[PDB]
Amino acid sequence: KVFGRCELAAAMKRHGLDNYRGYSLGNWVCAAKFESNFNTQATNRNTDGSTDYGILQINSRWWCNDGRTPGSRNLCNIPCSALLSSDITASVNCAKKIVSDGNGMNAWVAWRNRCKGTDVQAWIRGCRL
Repeated sequence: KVFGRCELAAAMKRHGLDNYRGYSLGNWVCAAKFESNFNTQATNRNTDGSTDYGILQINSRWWCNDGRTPGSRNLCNIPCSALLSSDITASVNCAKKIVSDGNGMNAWVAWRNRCKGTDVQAWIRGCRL
């Protein structure tokens, strides 16, 4: 499923991401836009053999199990496929643990390079939340 901007903002909000660990909603939406282009089915393989999955591109080296990333952990206790569902619940739940991991949102490279320190409120502008 390809989300629309405001539809994703409302889904994230409903799933408690707005101001989770101090990150306003706009951060989360901006991260998603640059990580997956709002596409829940997005996948990208890393040079170390791990793969990033979903709307928030969660990495199989630490967070989910894909059965082909040797020596990886599965901290979110989910198959990585769960991250690709049209229902974002699994993605949000695992994201909440990632952002609590200590580095905050800096865990998401696109966030750090493209969202951080920008006017993130713009990503939720015009939405009915």
